[PDB]
Amino acid sequence: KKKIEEFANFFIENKDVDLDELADKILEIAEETGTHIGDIYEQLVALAPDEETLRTLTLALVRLLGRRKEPLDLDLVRLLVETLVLDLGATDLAVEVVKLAFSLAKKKEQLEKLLKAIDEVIEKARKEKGMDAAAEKLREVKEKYLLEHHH
Repeated sequence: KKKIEEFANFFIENKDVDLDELADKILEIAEETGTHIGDIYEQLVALAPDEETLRTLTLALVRLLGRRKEPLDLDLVRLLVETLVLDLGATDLAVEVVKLAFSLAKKKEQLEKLLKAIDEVIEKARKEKGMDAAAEKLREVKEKYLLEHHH
């Protein structure tokens, strides 16, 4: 928790740091304390004081996820997809995360939880008024993966 708070204090003083340099900081805490990156992100979301902090932190997490420096964390993926779609209006980035998760989910158990995660975000998105377009985009990429698997 001490390193968690120190990172947040660093960000509020420098809000315009590079995402790559930011993502390195998250990875440093994850490897030093043996904590999964998803747990760090979940704690950091609760510590975000405004939308800008939540947005920049999520973007850094997405960049870190693309580095594949840790095994596929589906709980992190679900939180990233939920935040990007329902909180940041970044459904396009959520599609990238879902596509990245699809390419990394080699086991059936990992796959099954990823489809359930995609379905859950779709149901939540359709509960909001102006998120029908975002929900359709998530459905299409899930449908595209399932169709191409049998293709």
